[PDB]
Amino acid sequence: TVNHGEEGKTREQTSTPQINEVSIKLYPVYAYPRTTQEIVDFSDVDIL
Amino acid sequence: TVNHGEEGKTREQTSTPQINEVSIKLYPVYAYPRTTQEIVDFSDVDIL
Repeated sequence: TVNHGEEGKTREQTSTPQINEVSIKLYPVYAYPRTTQEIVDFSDVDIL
Repeated sequence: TVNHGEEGKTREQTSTPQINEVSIKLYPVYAYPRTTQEIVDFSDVDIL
C-alpha cells in the first residue's frame, strides 16, 4: 500500500509487499511396457 | 586575620584564609523545532 498523508500529519506504517512461493514438484511420467522377447527375436522390424 | 600582638602576650593562632569553590555547571540549552519536509522543499527562501 501507498499512503497519502498530509502536511504536518504523521505517517502510518504501510503494509510491506508479500512474496509467494510456487512449489513446482517433479514427478516421473514413466513408461514400463512389458514386451516379450518373442516379439523382439522373431520380428524383423526391430520392435525395440 | 592579623593580630596586633604585644610583647608579654603570646602569639595565638590566626584564622587562615578561606577558599571558595565556584561550581559553574554546564547545562544544555537546546532548540528542537519540528519543521515539515514539505516546508523545506516548498519554501522559496531557504527555510532551514
